[PDB]
Amino acid sequence: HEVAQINSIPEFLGERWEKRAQTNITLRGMSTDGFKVDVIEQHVINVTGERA
Amino acid sequence: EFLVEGSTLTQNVFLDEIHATDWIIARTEEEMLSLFLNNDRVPFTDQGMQQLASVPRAIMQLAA
Repeated sequence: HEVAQINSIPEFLGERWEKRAQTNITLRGMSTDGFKVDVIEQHVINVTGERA
Repeated sequence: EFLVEGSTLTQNVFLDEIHATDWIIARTEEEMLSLFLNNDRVPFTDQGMQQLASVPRAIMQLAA
């Protein structure tokens, strides 16, 4: 999706300024999973007219 | 010259009262059939239960 700002952070490691850089990289992607679930496959309906 | 007594079947059961209820039934059945065929699946929960209830709640509105 985006690459972010790039900083420079030299650090005194092992008797020597060690050059370094760091950034943030962000991806973007859908989700996958799966769970077992139950389903309807028939119906039933009752209709009455109260007062004929 | 015209029809008389309104095509009764019992003391006070007129023919149109039967015809209208039969129409309501035969309409709800068709609409229920046209609902399993459009959507893939109807889950077995309240979410799917109200989805099936949506058909009579529209047929009654269309009948009133």
